[PDB]
Amino acid sequence: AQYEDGKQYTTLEKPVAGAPQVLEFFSFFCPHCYQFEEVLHISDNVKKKLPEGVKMTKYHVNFMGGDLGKDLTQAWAVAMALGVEDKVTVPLFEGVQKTQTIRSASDIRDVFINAGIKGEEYDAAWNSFVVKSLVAQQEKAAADVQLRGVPAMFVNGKYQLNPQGMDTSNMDVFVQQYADTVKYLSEK
Repeated sequence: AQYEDGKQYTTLEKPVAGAPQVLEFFSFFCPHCYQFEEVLHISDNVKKKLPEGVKMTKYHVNFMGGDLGKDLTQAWAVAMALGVEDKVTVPLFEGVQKTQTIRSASDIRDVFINAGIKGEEYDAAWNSFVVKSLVAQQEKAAADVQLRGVPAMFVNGKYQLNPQGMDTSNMDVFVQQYADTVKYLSEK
């Protein structure tokens, strides 16, 4: 076929029920994740080829960057709770990987302040049990698919994108292959 199991995607031999339709995992410490966000705009190009109404989920992971890795998972929970993902994603990526000015939870917090989230509102979210359950959800979703590397995308809890099996000579061609594959899996 044109799309083959083990080629553009792999199948989970242990499918995950009740899973989000399009589930993406990343880490702010993850170098391909930086590219996926800043250079390729994967998430956005996938959305543009999915129907309207199809919900897309993106979660942070703990297994990179030790203590600061976990802080970032909690900060992403804050971002999701406040709906400010599109305001902090880029400065968090650049703070960790480009300027390397993010070295503590206080430095993460600074990114949110600079993006215009008020201190009171950030600290309250950070310490809230809504955010605690949002952290729980991120951990549970990664554990369900026994996640050991990022970036990762899962469709309907049963297919996993395999970007290693796409051409990378052209960046634009790579992104559309990736997006078209998601659409195909979506329709499967």
